[PDB]
Amino acid sequence: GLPVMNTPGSNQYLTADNFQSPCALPEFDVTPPIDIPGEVKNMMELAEIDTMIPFDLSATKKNTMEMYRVRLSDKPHTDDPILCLSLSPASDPRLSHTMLGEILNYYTHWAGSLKFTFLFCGSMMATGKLLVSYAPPGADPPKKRKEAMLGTHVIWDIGLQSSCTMVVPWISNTTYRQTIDTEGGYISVFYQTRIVVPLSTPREMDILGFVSACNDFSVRLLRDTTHI
Amino acid sequence: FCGSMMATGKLLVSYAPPGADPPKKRKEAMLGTHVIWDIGLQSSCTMVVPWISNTTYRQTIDTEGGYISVFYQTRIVVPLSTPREMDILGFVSACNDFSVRLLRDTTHI
Amino acid sequence: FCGSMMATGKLLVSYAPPGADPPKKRKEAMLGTHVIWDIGLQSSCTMVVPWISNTTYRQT
Amino acid sequence: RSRSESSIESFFARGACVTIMTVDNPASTTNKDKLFAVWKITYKDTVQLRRKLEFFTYSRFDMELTFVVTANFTETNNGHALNQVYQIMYVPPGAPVPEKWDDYTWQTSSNPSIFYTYGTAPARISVPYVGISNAYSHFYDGFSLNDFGILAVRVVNDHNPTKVTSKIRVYLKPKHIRVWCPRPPRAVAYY
Amino acid sequence: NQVYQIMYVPPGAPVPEKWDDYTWQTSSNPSIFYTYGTAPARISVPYVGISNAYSHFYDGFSLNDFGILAVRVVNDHNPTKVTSKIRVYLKPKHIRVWCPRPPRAVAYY
Amino acid sequence: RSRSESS
Amino acid sequence: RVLQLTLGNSTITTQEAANSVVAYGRWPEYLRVAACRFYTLDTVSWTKESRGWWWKLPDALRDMGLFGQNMYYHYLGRSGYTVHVQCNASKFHQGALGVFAVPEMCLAGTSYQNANPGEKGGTFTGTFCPVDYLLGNGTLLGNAFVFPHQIINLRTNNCATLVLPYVNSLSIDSMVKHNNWGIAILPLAPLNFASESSPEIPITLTIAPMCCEFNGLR
Repeated sequence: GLPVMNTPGSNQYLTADNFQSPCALPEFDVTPPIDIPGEVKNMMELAEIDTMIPFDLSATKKNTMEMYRVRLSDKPHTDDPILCLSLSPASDPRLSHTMLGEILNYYTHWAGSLKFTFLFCGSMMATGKLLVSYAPPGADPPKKRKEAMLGTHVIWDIGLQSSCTMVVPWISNTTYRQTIDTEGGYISVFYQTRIVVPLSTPREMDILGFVSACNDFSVRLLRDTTHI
Repeated sequence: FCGSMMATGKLLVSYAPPGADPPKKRKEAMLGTHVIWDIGLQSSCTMVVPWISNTTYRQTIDTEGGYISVFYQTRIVVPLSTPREMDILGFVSACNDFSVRLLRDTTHI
Repeated sequence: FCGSMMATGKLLVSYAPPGADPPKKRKEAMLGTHVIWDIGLQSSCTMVVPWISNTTYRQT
Repeated sequence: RSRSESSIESFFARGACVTIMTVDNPASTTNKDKLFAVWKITYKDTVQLRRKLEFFTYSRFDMELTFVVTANFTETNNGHALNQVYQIMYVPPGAPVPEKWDDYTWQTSSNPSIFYTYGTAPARISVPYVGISNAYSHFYDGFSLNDFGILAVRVVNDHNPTKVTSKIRVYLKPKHIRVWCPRPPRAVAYY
Repeated sequence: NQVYQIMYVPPGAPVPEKWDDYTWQTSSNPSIFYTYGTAPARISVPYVGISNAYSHFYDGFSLNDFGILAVRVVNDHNPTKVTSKIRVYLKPKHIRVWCPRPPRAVAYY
Repeated sequence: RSRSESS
Repeated sequence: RVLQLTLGNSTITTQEAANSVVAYGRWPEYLRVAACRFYTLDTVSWTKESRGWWWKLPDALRDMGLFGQNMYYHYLGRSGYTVHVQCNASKFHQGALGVFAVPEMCLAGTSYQNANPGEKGGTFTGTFCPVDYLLGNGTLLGNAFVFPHQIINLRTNNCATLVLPYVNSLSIDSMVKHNNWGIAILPLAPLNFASESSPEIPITLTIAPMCCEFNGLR
């Protein structure tokens, strides 16, 4: 017959191998598929979905409905931020649990832009200004409203538009970051003006926060760390 | 019908679809799907069941599928001393649309 | 509606046809003919009854 | 930019062990009903595949099963045994499962069977999509789980003097995957 | 006949700590199942660098990760001890190199 | 419809 | 702009069909009449203390008119829906709701009357009643925004719309045994209001089957 020469790698089973294989049911007429709504062709389609950030992971707030709400109140006008969110989507406990983070935990490398979307859930009457800042990687996060204003920022008007979609850029020395450890930036929200309200309307509102990958986002080198 | 050429009457051949609890009275059966078979005129009655299933295929073991059921519409009339005890036979067959799959031989000793 | 510009809510304006015993619960009324009037948006609701009678004319 | 490795095929089609089926040699000493091993194919045991599939509601996939058999003598005794053969029988859905070592199911024409000779390349088959439904339902909000089949395993040699235990690792690789209707992924908590 | 699991662990992935750790059952980590007394096992790791080139010398502050190779016997309840050595014959393929340098003496090696 | 497996 | 929608012997006053999510981008479709009307459920009162509400589908409409009659007197059926959530409030209330449509919303703290509330729907809790931030199954509610959803944020809008196609592993299935969709309305932000305003605002659901079709009648 055809003289062959069995090479190294013969009779080994590599779990990453991709060969043909004999069908155990070769005469069996498979149930044909139907057009179900919602076919996912890629996992990033699930990371491109605005999911809600848990900001308060304290002992009480966590694992409830309150861990997501950031409460704006009326107290002494301290320059410190309402929230400061580090942009370690995998190595930040807050973004780690989002859908994005759940998909990033399955991978080693990632690259792309994130879009954060804060959402005022207060009154139609209430008015005011927040300042949504973005410190780039390497920078030590802004501690006062002035430091934040001078850098990149968006003066969000609570009175006019009820959301604010700031998009982070892709800044990294490598073509890809890691999902574990080291910076990546900081979103941070300050009061520009203490929130005004009309009559006996409550002076304690809430802002929600969403995150999602952008169309430029990509991951690689699958790494499942799931076990018991 | 394997009775007399003389005998006359009406049977009602009903088909309850799957999920339905079978008809217990002639009225309940008539209101649903049915065929008033005339014993006097035509000696057979070919009712075809349809293919109703949630899946594209049923199982051969366990859960419904319907009920054929035959009632008297009229007690069978006969002429003179002709016997008043007739017989009906019943046949079944797949149709051209029938198909099976996933062979499962359970034959053993 | 002759209430406030601020007030909001929903009424359900039902029409039981002749022969029918009038609806006693909101569900019975909803299932029949009805109009979900929004107190907040439009301040009136003009439902037109039809002409249903066995004779060509009713009595007074 | 490239989103190939985050495609459903790349994310899912990865050889993952799903069970370790242990069978003993038909030794005539005191052997129990451990003479054969049976395992209903189910992803609800391995957390990796399960947690990845429960991202999504429905599904369809061929299922390439590889079988890595590894035996060893049990007793320190001067053990000797000719090369064992293993019958690895796939039982389709809705079919009867073996109860005994010498049940009839091991002679049924329906049930496809591999005859793996020990000390050779790992055995393999490719189960197709065996669903009555047009998609595997991972979550079903109704009243009366999905059947993929069963894998039964035995040693074919019968009157053996020395006991020989053997573990059959089953490396399931879903192939030609499609998934619909994404969902939030479960925590690792209840697994 | 013993079987050997030769698991390649990509960069940035966890390494086995125990014999029955979970890493030997992870879908990520590709694994060879070499049956003793057959042709030598083989794989072809691609370029697994975050950077666009392996840096042999790096004048900066915080070496390059190629991966890990773990090895075990799969058979478990064995009566007699059996030692085994796995020689790893690495052959770089499709090489490119930049920026030549003076070669080191054999002294500090 | 398909009658291959009953061939 | 005030649109006045109509389906047979039924009329609805929508402020505008501006925000109208189509679940998974697919419009309802038949397989390639009268039952398909507006069935408005009994309103639920959203208070400060609310955790959430949930209905199933088609279970919610098992008693409503022809979509109940047919749904029982047939064996197999499919149907898309148009869930319209109206949460009319003043300008001095504040809060947010997340309307989530969930395919195969298998709940967990499980016995047919238990997982089939029907018209009134069930409620969530914060510790039967499934958990609010979990949706019964262990599931962080943030990630719940994967589902076909819409946010009713009272400061900007006070009604959502959800067009739901028929989503099942089968082309057609028994509606009595097996629900397809599950609507869950959960407060993302809590209700709050000025001093002596109406302390519990009403949430109304208007369900409208689309491409309702059944076989075989008994």
